[PDB]
Amino acid sequence: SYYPVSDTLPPCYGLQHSLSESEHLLPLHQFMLPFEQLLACGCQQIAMLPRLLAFQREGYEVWGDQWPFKSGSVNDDAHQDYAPALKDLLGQIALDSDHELDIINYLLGYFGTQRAPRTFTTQLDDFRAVQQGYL
Amino acid sequence: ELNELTNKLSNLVPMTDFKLDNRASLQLLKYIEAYTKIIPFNSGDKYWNDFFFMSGNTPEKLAKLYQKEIEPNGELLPQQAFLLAVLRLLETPISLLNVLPAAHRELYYRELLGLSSHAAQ
Amino acid sequence: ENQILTQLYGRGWAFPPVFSLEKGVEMAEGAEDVRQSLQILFSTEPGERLMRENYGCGLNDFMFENIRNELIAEIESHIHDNVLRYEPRADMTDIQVRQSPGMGNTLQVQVMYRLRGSDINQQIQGV
Amino acid sequence: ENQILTQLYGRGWAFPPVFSLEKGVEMAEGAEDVRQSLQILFSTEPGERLMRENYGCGLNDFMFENIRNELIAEIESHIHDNVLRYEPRADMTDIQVRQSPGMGNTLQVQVMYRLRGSDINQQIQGV
Amino acid sequence: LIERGLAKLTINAYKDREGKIRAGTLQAMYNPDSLQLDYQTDYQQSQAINSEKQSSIYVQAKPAGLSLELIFDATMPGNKTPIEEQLMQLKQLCSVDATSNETRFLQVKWGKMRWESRGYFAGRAKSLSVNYTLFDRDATPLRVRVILALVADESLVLQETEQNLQSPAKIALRIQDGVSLALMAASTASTLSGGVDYLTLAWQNGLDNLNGFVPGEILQATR
Amino acid sequence: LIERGLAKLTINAYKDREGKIRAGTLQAMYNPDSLQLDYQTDYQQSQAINSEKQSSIYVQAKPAGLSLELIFDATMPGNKTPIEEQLMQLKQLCSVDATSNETRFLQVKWGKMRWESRGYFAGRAKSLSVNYTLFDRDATPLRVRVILALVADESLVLQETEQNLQSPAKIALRIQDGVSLALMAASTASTLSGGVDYLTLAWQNGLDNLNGFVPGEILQATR
Amino acid sequence: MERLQPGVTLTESIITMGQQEIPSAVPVFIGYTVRYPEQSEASVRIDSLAEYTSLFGDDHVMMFAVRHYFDNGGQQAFVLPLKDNMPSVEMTTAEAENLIAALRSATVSEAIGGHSQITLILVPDMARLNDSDIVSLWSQGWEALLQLSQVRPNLFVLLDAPDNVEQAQKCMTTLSSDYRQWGAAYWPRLETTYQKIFQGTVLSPTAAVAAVIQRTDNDAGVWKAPANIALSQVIRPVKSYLQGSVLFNSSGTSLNVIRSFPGKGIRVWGCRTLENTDNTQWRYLQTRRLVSYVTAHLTQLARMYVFEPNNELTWMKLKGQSYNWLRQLWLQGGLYGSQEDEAFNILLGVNETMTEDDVRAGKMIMKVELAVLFPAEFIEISLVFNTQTEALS
Repeated sequence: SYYPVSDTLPPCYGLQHSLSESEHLLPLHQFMLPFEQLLACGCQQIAMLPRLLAFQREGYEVWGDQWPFKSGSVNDDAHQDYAPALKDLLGQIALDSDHELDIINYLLGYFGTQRAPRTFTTQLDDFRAVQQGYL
Repeated sequence: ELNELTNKLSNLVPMTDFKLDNRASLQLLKYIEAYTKIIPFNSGDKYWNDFFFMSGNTPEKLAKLYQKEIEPNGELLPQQAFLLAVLRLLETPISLLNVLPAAHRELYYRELLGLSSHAAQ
Repeated sequence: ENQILTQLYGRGWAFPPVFSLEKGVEMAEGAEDVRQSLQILFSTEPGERLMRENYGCGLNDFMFENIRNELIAEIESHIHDNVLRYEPRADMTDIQVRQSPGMGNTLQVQVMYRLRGSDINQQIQGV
Repeated sequence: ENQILTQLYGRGWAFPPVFSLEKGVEMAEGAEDVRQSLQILFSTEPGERLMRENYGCGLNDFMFENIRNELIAEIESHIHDNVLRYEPRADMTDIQVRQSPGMGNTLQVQVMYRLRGSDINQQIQGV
Repeated sequence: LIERGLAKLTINAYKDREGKIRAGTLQAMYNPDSLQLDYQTDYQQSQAINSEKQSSIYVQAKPAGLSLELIFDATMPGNKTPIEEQLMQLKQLCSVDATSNETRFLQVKWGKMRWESRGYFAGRAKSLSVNYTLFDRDATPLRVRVILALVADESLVLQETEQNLQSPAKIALRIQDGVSLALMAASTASTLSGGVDYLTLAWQNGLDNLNGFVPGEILQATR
Repeated sequence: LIERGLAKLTINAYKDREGKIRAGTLQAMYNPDSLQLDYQTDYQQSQAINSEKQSSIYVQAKPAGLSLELIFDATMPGNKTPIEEQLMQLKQLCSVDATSNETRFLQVKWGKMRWESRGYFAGRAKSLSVNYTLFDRDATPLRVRVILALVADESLVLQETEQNLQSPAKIALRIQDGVSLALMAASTASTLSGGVDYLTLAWQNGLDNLNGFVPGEILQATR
Repeated sequence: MERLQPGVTLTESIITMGQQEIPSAVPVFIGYTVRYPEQSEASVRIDSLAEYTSLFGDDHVMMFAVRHYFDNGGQQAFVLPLKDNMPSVEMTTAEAENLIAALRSATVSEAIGGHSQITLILVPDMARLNDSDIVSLWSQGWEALLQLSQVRPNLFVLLDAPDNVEQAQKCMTTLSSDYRQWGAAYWPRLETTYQKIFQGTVLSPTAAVAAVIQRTDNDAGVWKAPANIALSQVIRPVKSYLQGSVLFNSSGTSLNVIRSFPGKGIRVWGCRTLENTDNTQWRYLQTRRLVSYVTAHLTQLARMYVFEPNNELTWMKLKGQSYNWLRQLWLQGGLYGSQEDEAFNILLGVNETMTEDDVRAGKMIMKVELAVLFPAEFIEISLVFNTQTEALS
């Protein structure tokens, strides 16, 4: 569970205030957004650790792409115009799925065997589940 | 990568070669560049990525200042030196996360599997 | 509006934190940092800063108490030793506390301050 | 009726020592040990514990003496420095000694106490 | 309230500090007019070459001293107890006990007078000043004006347990609505001699998170 | 001006010097008649074999001492709070705090009385002298005449910032019409603990010349 | 453990605390009880909860308001029970009218108006209809309550506001009673620390405010405003504070809010009556309670010489005894004056207040005017810079 950094700031900055009552609220509340997603990646990846290090792996999915704010929160209401666009670039984590093949090479190394070398006739989607069930 | 903690941390745990995060500081700033170019700087065609990387500063140069490939000049823009100060803080949750697969393996051999290590001959 | 007073008090972020496309965040320079450093202190109340627990003027713990000469003399004492702890760059020189002529419930405090080390007037209003 | 107050005061035998077929002897837990530790002290008189010779409230050595304001002020003094010696976990906060309205001979003492280190009310009655 | 009668001064001498052995009592004929309690504390001011901050450190808290005067009489027709009997009883309280090789411990008490939150004034006699006047021609004294001066020697098993209720070893705290762990661990420093750090407070309670407490939950802060 | 009502003496005890933890208050029944503040400074006179100049050096500035007396009463029909309750509250301020192992820090304040530019008198109790008179025959006291004696222990974070506004580290100066640099660098010695030399004043401002300043220009004199 | 032989036998029966008897602040709790066993009187006085539970049953919503009233520092209180049945878990609309029709009934109006010791009333059972009631049903209950405070001189009413923010703003605007100054509404429901710490029972706020009205009456008199004082057994207001920032209106009817300050506790924030400020003088709660404190203490002086000869002598004994009391209230910091002719004034003469027929009819006319104080609810800092006037030493 992730609790936002925009909550702990003093209330005169207006982050928990009513939305867009004053005009200085919105450029501040977009400034805290990049430093929120960097901390929200750190809270996901500890919760992914039973998934990241299980021996019965089944997923493409690595470090994380979840939105930091709960859907009822006022912090969600500020960036509600571009929350569909920010979540979709957060789905760049499927492009980082080569890293998941480097953990299976590490988890197979407990039992003395390396992972298979990557070939040219892979069909890399169907290649990987063979490498997953091998572990 | 944070030599003040990682001396104390590497001495306790074996700390093998594999890391859960190979995310380098140059690799991180390209990720934050594609993030900020979506967020609209208000009522303008230009976006927030023009703010965080303002005047002659590309994320390849900011990684050079962070890794000290360039000597740190006295004048840097404050919203950028705020950003480079954040990545100095985030070396601490990353370094404790890289030390865990070395501790997951040792937990598997000694606690569950019960294996011991050979003494001196 | 010179570069000399910046060398005594430094540059910091303006308290309305408005960000611009040129020059980045708007910087409060030397004579105007110390005025805005007083505007931050009066506007926060103690306990809602994150780790600095006792930072901010507690005028909240004596309000809804009746206007007399004993409440007014407790404001001028509280507003004096609080600027001494949390504002080293601004010395207070007078406090005037009086209730307004229009609305009788509200009372208006007026803090007169000089900056330390320097006797330089501001030319006109700005930043 | 939580596990937290057990960590401050410990578990001990209940003063009505009733033994059960499940769970063994009924254990007085944390907030209820300190109440029952006061019920043991008021109920024993000094000298009838075996080797701890001076343990117990001696209210027996001043009874059959007439109810006045000087006997009442000697009870509140005696009942105060006795809970200090033999009850380190309960701090006294008020003593009310008065004679009952129904029967004039009997007088009723009422000890109000808080537990040390903790300000946690009991939710309802029990154990 | 209940009755109307004089409470009179009694000085009970105990052989030990705790108050377990009794050495004898003495009830006053007439009560004292006034009771003067004198406290005192010693402060030494720190000298330093560099700074000029006025800051005086604490050295010692001197014990209390009660000073009362009494009168004894045998002139009047109402009273018949001789003053040789009462002055022998009074000097046997300001006396070196042969059992313990010290003086005896007195407990002055009368009525509903609390001597700053004790029903008695536990202490030993520091001075005593008999002033015989108005003898009979048989040389029996008929008026005596004693001036007692005591100094406070209180029991140690009483003072051991006042420190534990003032600064306990373990605290339980009730959270209330959005006080942070950084804010709540500062509130422990009121009664824990330097508060627990906000990490070591979270480790002792077994917190899953630094903000992973509900506002109803009870935290524990041991040192 | 606004209203007409008695301001009364309150003594707030704090556990720490800065004034953050609160230990309890005590409001006086009747105010003191008089308040006596006593200051003192020690000067040692320098002896020398050669010369006969009378010049006494400065050794130490002893802290201030406030001395007030109070009275408490329960005879009168207007007042009903007992004196055992108030004298227990007063002795708990002149008391060794079990949290910090020192005495507590008192802050006497009432009304618009500034105690030489502080709204309160921060200091600890050096003495205390209860004088019970006029007991009831229940031995409850009905009149008590306390004499307090305090000694000034002020906070250090307040006294750190009075030195900085009196003698700052950096000065800015406005020139006025034909004062020389040799004359202006003597005016810095009023508030810079030995003024900057007229060369090192010209080097810090980056002067092209010793007389190369216009009268409107602002100079800076750091040490 | 021999209980009949003489000795020291401990008992479970709880005897009463020594009451202080604050005369000018004592509440009634008019609500449904489960037992209703008292057969002698109409409204009875309770002192402790353990005395109340033996006397009015257990496990109801009105008990947890008494239990929270005795935790915040109240020491005496009256209970006037409603004679009807205790409602369901949720209040049906057929049953919620049966409560407000019992509040307009003369069965509960005669017990309040006949006792003449109570100085403020309150219903803790109005928050029971906060769920599944259906907006005007709340206003039909407030107009019943403010009318109930008109039976006799010194009565006030602390009353509950609905938790829904749209429902609160509508019931503030559509109230339309001509006795609005006798009420005060405290918005959020408190989540106390009583079971069912995990799910604390949601509670009316007015039971806690009646104890702190009694608590600020003990030390600082009636002239002090009861806001900005900490509440004991509460965890949180069940609604957020920022959601109710539209409840305060400086020009319209303003509703008192209960705020949560970090590090400083849960506090009452606001001392306002229900009022629409068209030059009104009874705007704050403390002004209405001070001016009704000097009616109910000048009637105790004027009652002492009813049936007196009504000559010029017995007016100067009334103009002298009431001038001497109002000056005694003025010298406690109560009446906003730098001199006594600025604080108050009384007039009684045969050519000033009364006519020659009003002496023949047998009546005295006393005209008491008195100034009051203001509570300092807004504070404005100005922050001006003043090296202009340093004036070259």
